[PDB]
Amino acid sequence: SMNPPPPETSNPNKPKRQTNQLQYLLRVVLKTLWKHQFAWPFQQPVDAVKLNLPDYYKIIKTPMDMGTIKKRLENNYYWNAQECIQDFNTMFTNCYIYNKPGDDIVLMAEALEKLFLQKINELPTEE
Ligand SMILES: Cc1sc2c(c1C)[C@@H](c1ccc(Cl)cc1)N[C@@H](CC(=O)NC[C@]13C[C@H]4C[C@H](C[C@H](C4)C1)C3)c1nnc(C)n1-2
Repeated sequence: SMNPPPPETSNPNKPKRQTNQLQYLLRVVLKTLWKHQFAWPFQQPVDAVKLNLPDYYKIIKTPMDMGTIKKRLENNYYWNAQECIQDFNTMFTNCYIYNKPGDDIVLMAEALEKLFLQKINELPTEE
């Protein structure tokens, strides 16, 4: 069995900038979800080899995890907040697509997604 390479977190060809919205996404949103008791399955790519999930990367074609998001934010990989918000929504969506309702990992994603929603509701206006 083999894992795919992870999503890129560095690419000099990609336009990027610092925004106050991206600063919020690191200092408030990522920091809140990372420290949560349910963060740990989401803090690095799914290891489909060690978890014995040989179908995972047949069903999940756009993988994403908060380890990737954290490096993207710390490396200033994004152009705008919408790109980073899309990564969070991909991560949650992938968990719901692969798993079934009421599975423990779905309850964990739901608890993280509720905090995510509460924090991005107060995303600051761009300066
Ligand atoms: C490190 C990761 S990543 C990750 C899991 C783990 C352990 C993780 C997980 C699981 C439980 C907790 Cl508390 C927590 C997490 N889940 C995986 C998906 C997965 O293994 N599915 C297989 C089954 C796991 C269980 C339940 C069903 C019946 C049995 C036993 C097999 C399905 C997964 N998906 N998305 C992500 C992200 N994960």
